[PDB]
Amino acid sequence: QVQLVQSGAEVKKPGASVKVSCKASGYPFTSYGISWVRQAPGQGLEWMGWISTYNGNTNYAQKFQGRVTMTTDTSTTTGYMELRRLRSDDTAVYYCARDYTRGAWFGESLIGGFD
Amino acid sequence: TSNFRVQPTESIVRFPNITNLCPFDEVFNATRFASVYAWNRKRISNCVAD
Repeated sequence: QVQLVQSGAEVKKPGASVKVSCKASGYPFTSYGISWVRQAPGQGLEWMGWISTYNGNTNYAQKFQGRVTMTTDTSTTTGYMELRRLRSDDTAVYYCARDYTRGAWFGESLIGGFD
Repeated sequence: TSNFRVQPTESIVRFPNITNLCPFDEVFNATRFASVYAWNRKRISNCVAD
C-alpha cells in the first residue's frame, strides 16, 4: 500500500525559514517523482513544486521561483524542503504527492496525475 | 556396510529486490509522440529490464 507521511505543524515566525520533510513507502521510489501542492484555508489548491527522484532535476512555478529550495535523499527515500522569506499570507496547508505528469528519468510529460 | 544421508524437502530462491526500474513507462506513456521522420531515440542502461 502506497503510504506518504508528512511532518508536524510548524509555528515559525515571520523572518524565519521552514524545513519540512515528506516520506514515501509501499511503492518504487525511483520509478516516480515527488510533487508538492499547497492550499490556503478557505481557497483552492495551489501547486508549488515538482522534483524528479532520479537525477535531482527540480521544477518550480513563477510565484515560488526564488522562494523555496529542495533536496532529496534516496538512502531513506525522503524529501526535505526549505521555505524562506515568510509572510503573513503563507499560513496554509501543504501536501505531498506522487507525480505522474512529468517523467523521473528524462522529464518527459506523462498522462496521469498525483495518485 | 554403507553410508546414510538425508535429502532436501523444499527449495528456496533469494534475490536482492526490484529497484530503480528502467524508464520504460516514460517511453511508452509519453503524452506526445514524435513523427516518424524525427523518431525520438533514447538510451537506457544501468537498471532492471522488467
